[PDB]
Amino acid sequence: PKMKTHKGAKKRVKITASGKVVAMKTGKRHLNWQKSGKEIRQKGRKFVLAKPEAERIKLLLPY
Amino acid sequence: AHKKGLGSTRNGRDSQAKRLGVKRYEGQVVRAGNILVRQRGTRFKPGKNVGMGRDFTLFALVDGVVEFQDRGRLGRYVHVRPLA
Amino acid sequence: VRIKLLLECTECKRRNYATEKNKRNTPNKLELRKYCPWCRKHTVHREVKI
Amino acid sequence: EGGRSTTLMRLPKRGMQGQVPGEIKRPRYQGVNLKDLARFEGEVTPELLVRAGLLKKGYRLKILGEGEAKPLKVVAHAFSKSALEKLKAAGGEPVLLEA
RNA sequence: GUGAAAUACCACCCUGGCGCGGCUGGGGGCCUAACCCUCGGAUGGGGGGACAGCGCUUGGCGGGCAGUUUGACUGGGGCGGUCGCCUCCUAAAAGGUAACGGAGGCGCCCAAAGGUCCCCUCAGGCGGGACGGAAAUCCGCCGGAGAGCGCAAGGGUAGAAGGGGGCCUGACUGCGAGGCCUGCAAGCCGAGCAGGGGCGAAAGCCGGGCCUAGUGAACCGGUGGUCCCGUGUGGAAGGGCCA
RNA sequence: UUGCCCGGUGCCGGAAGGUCAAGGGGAGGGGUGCAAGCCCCGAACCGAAGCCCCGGUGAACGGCGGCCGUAACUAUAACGGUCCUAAGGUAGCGAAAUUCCUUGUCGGGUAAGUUCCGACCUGCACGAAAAGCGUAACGACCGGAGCGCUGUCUCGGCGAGGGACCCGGUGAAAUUGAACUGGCCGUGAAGAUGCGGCCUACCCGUGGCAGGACGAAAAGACCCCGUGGAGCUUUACUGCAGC
RNA sequence: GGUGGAGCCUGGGAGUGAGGGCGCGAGCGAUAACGUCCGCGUCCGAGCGCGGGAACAACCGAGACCGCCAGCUAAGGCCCC
RNA sequence: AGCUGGGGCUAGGAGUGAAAAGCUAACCGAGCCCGGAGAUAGCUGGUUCUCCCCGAAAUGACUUUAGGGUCAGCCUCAGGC
RNA sequence: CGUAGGGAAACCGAGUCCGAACAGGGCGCAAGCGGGCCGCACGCGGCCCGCAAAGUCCGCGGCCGUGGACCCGAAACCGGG
RNA sequence: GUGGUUCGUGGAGCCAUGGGGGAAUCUGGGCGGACCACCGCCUAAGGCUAAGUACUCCGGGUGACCGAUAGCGCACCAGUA
RNA sequence: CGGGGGGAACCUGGGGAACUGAAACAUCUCAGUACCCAGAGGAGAGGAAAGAGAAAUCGACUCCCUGAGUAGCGGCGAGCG
Ligand SMILES: [Mg+2]
Ligand SMILES: [Mg+2]
Ligand SMILES: [Mg+2]
Ligand SMILES: [Mg+2]
Ligand SMILES: [Mg+2]
Ligand SMILES: [Mg+2]
Ligand SMILES: [Mg+2]
Ligand SMILES: [Mg+2]
Ligand SMILES: [Mg+2]
Ligand SMILES: [Mg+2]
Ligand SMILES: [Mg+2]
Ligand SMILES: [Mg+2]
Ligand SMILES: [Mg+2]
Ligand SMILES: [Mg+2]
Ligand SMILES: [Mg+2]
Ligand SMILES: [Mg+2]
Ligand SMILES: [Mg+2]
Ligand SMILES: [Mg+2]
Ligand SMILES: [Mg+2]
Ligand SMILES: [Mg+2]
Ligand SMILES: [Mg+2]
Ligand SMILES: [Mg+2]
Ligand SMILES: [Mg+2]
Ligand SMILES: [Mg+2]
Ligand SMILES: [Mg+2]
Ligand SMILES: [Mg+2]
Ligand SMILES: [Mg+2]
Ligand SMILES: [Mg+2]
Ligand SMILES: [Mg+2]
Ligand SMILES: [Mg+2]
Ligand SMILES: [Mg+2]
Ligand SMILES: [Mg+2]
Ligand SMILES: [Mg+2]
Ligand SMILES: [Mg+2]
Ligand SMILES: [Mg+2]
Ligand SMILES: [Mg+2]
Ligand SMILES: [Mg+2]
Ligand SMILES: [Mg+2]
Ligand SMILES: [Mg+2]
Ligand SMILES: [Mg+2]
Ligand SMILES: [Mg+2]
Ligand SMILES: [Mg+2]
Ligand SMILES: [Mg+2]
Ligand SMILES: [Mg+2]
Ligand SMILES: [Mg+2]
Ligand SMILES: [Mg+2]
Ligand SMILES: [Mg+2]
Ligand SMILES: [Mg+2]
Ligand SMILES: [Mg+2]
Ligand SMILES: [Mg+2]
Ligand SMILES: [Mg+2]
Ligand SMILES: [Mg+2]
Ligand SMILES: [Mg+2]
Ligand SMILES: [Mg+2]
Ligand SMILES: [Mg+2]
Ligand SMILES: [Mg+2]
Ligand SMILES: [Mg+2]
Ligand SMILES: [Mg+2]
Ligand SMILES: [Mg+2]
Ligand SMILES: [Mg+2]
Ligand SMILES: [Mg+2]
Ligand SMILES: [Mg+2]
Ligand SMILES: [Mg+2]
Ligand SMILES: [Mg+2]
Ligand SMILES: [Mg+2]
Ligand SMILES: [Mg+2]
Ligand SMILES: [Mg+2]
Ligand SMILES: [Mg+2]
Ligand SMILES: [Mg+2]
Ligand SMILES: [Mg+2]
Ligand SMILES: [Mg+2]
Ligand SMILES: [Mg+2]
Ligand SMILES: [Mg+2]
Ligand SMILES: [Mg+2]
Ligand SMILES: [Mg+2]
Ligand SMILES: [Mg+2]
Ligand SMILES: [Mg+2]
Ligand SMILES: [Mg+2]
Ligand SMILES: [Mg+2]
Ligand SMILES: [Mg+2]
Ligand SMILES: [Mg+2]
Ligand SMILES: [Mg+2]
Ligand SMILES: [Mg+2]
Ligand SMILES: [Mg+2]
Ligand SMILES: [Mg+2]
Ligand SMILES: [Mg+2]
Ligand SMILES: [Mg+2]
Ligand SMILES: [Mg+2]
Ligand SMILES: [Mg+2]
Ligand SMILES: [Mg+2]
Ligand SMILES: [Mg+2]
Ligand SMILES: [Mg+2]
Repeated sequence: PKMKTHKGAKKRVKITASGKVVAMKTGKRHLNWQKSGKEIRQKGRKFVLAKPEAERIKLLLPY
Repeated sequence: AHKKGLGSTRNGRDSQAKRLGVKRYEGQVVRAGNILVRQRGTRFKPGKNVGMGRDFTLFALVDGVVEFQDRGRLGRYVHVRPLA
Repeated sequence: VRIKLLLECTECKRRNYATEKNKRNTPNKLELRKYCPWCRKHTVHREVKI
Repeated sequence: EGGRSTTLMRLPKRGMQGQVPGEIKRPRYQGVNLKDLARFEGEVTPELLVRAGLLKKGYRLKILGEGEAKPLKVVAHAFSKSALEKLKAAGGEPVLLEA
């Protein structure tokens, strides 16, 4: 019956216009105590490939 | 059935391979940023138009060609002569 | 790290932060230092805890 | 996958997934470039736009997008800055509405 | 005079104790009339008695019972050992490369062991030397690095990364061309622009540390800010975003 | 007859103290209202068993290892000392249903005895009520010995009857890829009737034997694997009954 | 240079994640193992299709579309079988 | 502490047991029947007509993973270059 | 469903998000025509065209998800008898 | 203390209610997702009520349903032997 | 006067599993399902707002299609909705 939208996905990925899948970099959630600004700074979304193909299949209906 | 107590070891651990070495040989065209060499120490000194990173990481800063130069007891180098 | 203890740096002119590590025992206690803010940028910062 | 942590090592960014009563009854706005708007003439308005081939029940009308604004009156709930400009070449601006 | 400290007298108070009194708690005693048990049937008489029993709720004990969990590698399995990270070898002169192959380290640390400017150059060998081991510190030659560089090992290095002194906090904020490495995401190098600074006359150099270990995705929550959302409206509660 | 040790666990008793639930109490603080207010947060302190704690208790769970020194050779140690634990085996037993070394060593019985019986005590690892040590009588219990008597045996023989054999009658079974199904050396997935080379060998039965057809039967009961299952245990986890 | 069931890009369908022998370079082992673990190569696997090697997955020869009572060769052979 | 007929009672985490986990209708560490139910089975087995073209893998990383998997490597088909 | 993409969001919009920044950078957009005909402006309008800008709908086929999901097989668990 | 709802303690309202305490009669009382103030919505603690909907033992009508190992377990004197 | 039993499914109410799924497992899932019981009938239930929730709105209940795999719930896991 009507396939279901994986809400665990719907909560960490925004699927783009060209079809690419986007999510936030992993790291800076609590890791830190002293990481270069460069590292803690360089965290603002990214690509994924062959793996997002899989992602998109879970976000069916919500296109 | 014979399996008398079997001894043991320990020194069975190694480190990850770092894939170091020269990444671009002379004659090769390189854009600014292209990290030519990636040694650990100073095996290769930075030449004209070359930059050294935290880990003596040599990187070109000019869009041109590559080339080394042996200065003997002065240490080797690797400058990227500009595509002029 | 038990003795080092990681603290932050407040703008004193208000809020802000940056955060580093100390070393209570080893020549230390109370950290004052020049740090560039974001909420105006150009001031002195003290320790704190968080 | 199977055994090890799957690309679920990711991380909910989507700040705000919702409280318990749910979604908040909010007015949604659907843009429709004057580009398309220049398909017919007269005095285009919502409803006349939904019935056309754009908008449809998606609530409030907001004209803008590229395209060359046509000399005529256009009624909307909103207009983009650069859209309002384009209607310079003799057009309209019956904004507000909803009363 | 003794002592650590001085005593008449004067106070402000403290320690602990006893009384009389409010506030709050415990545990007995007597009563009968609820409840309980009894008397050749009793609207009654005995006995227990607001306890016990029973309802709701607190915490406890609780294999009597119930559902489950008790890792992998592995010259079978068990026992022992091991499990992530760093250095060297094995590795066959690019990179990579296995075994319960060989040999050692890490789970920190430094506010100076950081930034910059200016000076300085070692270890040993041989002389000569007050205490002086065979190295304390000296003096004279000779000595390109064998010394030093926080700690393993390797690479590197005095034309300094080593040793000393002065101001300093770039152990920046906003980014980030272009790359190394790579199944995934992670790791890594980073010129350059902007904001506001540090040192230098200046050229300039500074986005921690000679370098390669000193580490941990997500989820769940905490604390600062944000003012983004906030269930008819306003504010709140509660979230989000940044740290 | 039933020692020694109450430290720990259990059980019994215990109004000093430590900690601990609901609830009480509310210094103080917060959200909104123009306000009375209406909602919340919340520090002292008061709040049961329970655990801790203190005493006892062994025919309660249990524990009774060791290490030094010491007597008219030597050995031993009645005698002292020692301790992580609370204390370090009283009697009696003892190479025993218990002794690893072990066929211990002496003695007995035998021509010869890893067994047996009696001893010694170096008890790997007896011990007092999961009792110690004995004990007349009892036992289809297990050991060792004699006498008697034997086809047990040397070492077989014959005899009998019921089958087996043959005829008439009747008439199954497991098993079965198909078969035109021999030996030796080899070879082959390491053990071939089936490959090679050679040897042997007319065709078909009947009574017999059991070496092979890795013969039959049972999808190995041992072993490992499966994030399989059940029964059982506990100071594994989490609940529950019950108190 | 090289037109090859070569390459590159995008997408649909996979299967495979027990390998094995030989040669050479190392470890382990005892420079023992039809041993074991890596490295390049090659065959078997999937070429138990064909010739040679007496027989014989992987040694030597050689990549089987079908037919022929024709021919030349390969390894290995040319006394008889 | 005997044996035995007839009449009765106790049962599935339950009974009964001079105790073996014995016995409870010829297999009891949890009876039998029907049902949930086509339980689950990362395991074993089996998987049926013909021809033509191409043609693997048994590696790496991670995995309560190690005879199972996900991504990559290698095969195939369509389109593009 | 499709005709707007961005943002966590308010929101803005061919832009948008981070940022003080017209620095940068992450997502984004930027679609005609091979072309017969012909009204017969020395102009190609625009009818037409593939099927696109570009999508949808229905049919068919491959694979995937949820269902017993290729078929047969447990030891067992639970309910009522 | 719990159940119901998408809501598993959550900022947890709403509807039911086992326990304890315990009102008012429209100048009342419940609700609009903690709570408060506004603005609104609705009248709890009494009962009844066709139609539209569900099913198929039974009768009928149809079938790109079966055709005696199929189709119901039973085409037959079958829930029988 | 009535009641009692029977009735294939269907219906309401009172009670209410487990295997499974989460590639172990306990919250969660399976599922208020299977099943037991009581009741009712050709149906049963529900039913005229102490409703919905933002609309100067609708106006009993039931049933179908959408809304929507949305809003939300969730060891924010499986999955539920
Ligand atoms: Mg930032
Ligand atoms: Mg949709
Ligand atoms: Mg640098
Ligand atoms: Mg009475
Ligand atoms: Mg009385
Ligand atoms: Mg009385
Ligand atoms: Mg009472
Ligand atoms: Mg148990
Ligand atoms: Mg279970
Ligand atoms: Mg190499
Ligand atoms: Mg090499
Ligand atoms: Mg300095
Ligand atoms: Mg990357
Ligand atoms: Mg509000
Ligand atoms: Mg107030
Ligand atoms: Mg006997
Ligand atoms: Mg005879
Ligand atoms: Mg006969
Ligand atoms: Mg043979
Ligand atoms: Mg033969
Ligand atoms: Mg033959
Ligand atoms: Mg015969
Ligand atoms: Mg015989
Ligand atoms: Mg045999
Ligand atoms: Mg190819
Ligand atoms: Mg492909
Ligand atoms: Mg393998
Ligand atoms: Mg193997
Ligand atoms: Mg292997
Ligand atoms: Mg191979
Ligand atoms: Mg291999
Ligand atoms: Mg090979
Ligand atoms: Mg070898
Ligand atoms: Mg081998
Ligand atoms: Mg070999
Ligand atoms: Mg291997
Ligand atoms: Mg081949
Ligand atoms: Mg061959
Ligand atoms: Mg063969
Ligand atoms: Mg051959
Ligand atoms: Mg041959
Ligand atoms: Mg060919
Ligand atoms: Mg010839
Ligand atoms: Mg020849
Ligand atoms: Mg009798
Ligand atoms: Mg049972
Ligand atoms: Mg039962
Ligand atoms: Mg009993
Ligand atoms: Mg008996
Ligand atoms: Mg029993
Ligand atoms: Mg029986
Ligand atoms: Mg059982
Ligand atoms: Mg089921
Ligand atoms: Mg089955
Ligand atoms: Mg099955
Ligand atoms: Mg599987
Ligand atoms: Mg081919
Ligand atoms: Mg794959
Ligand atoms: Mg092609
Ligand atoms: Mg941009
Ligand atoms: Mg089956
Ligand atoms: Mg039952
Ligand atoms: Mg609930
Ligand atoms: Mg609730
Ligand atoms: Mg109540
Ligand atoms: Mg009440
Ligand atoms: Mg109410
Ligand atoms: Mg209420
Ligand atoms: Mg209310
Ligand atoms: Mg309401
Ligand atoms: Mg409200
Ligand atoms: Mg209302
Ligand atoms: Mg009413
Ligand atoms: Mg009424
Ligand atoms: Mg009714
Ligand atoms: Mg009715
Ligand atoms: Mg019907
Ligand atoms: Mg039939
Ligand atoms: Mg027939
Ligand atoms: Mg019939
Ligand atoms: Mg039949
Ligand atoms: Mg009736
Ligand atoms: Mg029902
Ligand atoms: Mg019910
Ligand atoms: Mg029911
Ligand atoms: Mg379950
Ligand atoms: Mg499971
Ligand atoms: Mg449910
Ligand atoms: Mg009717
Ligand atoms: Mg009705
Ligand atoms: Mg009707
Ligand atoms: Mg009414």
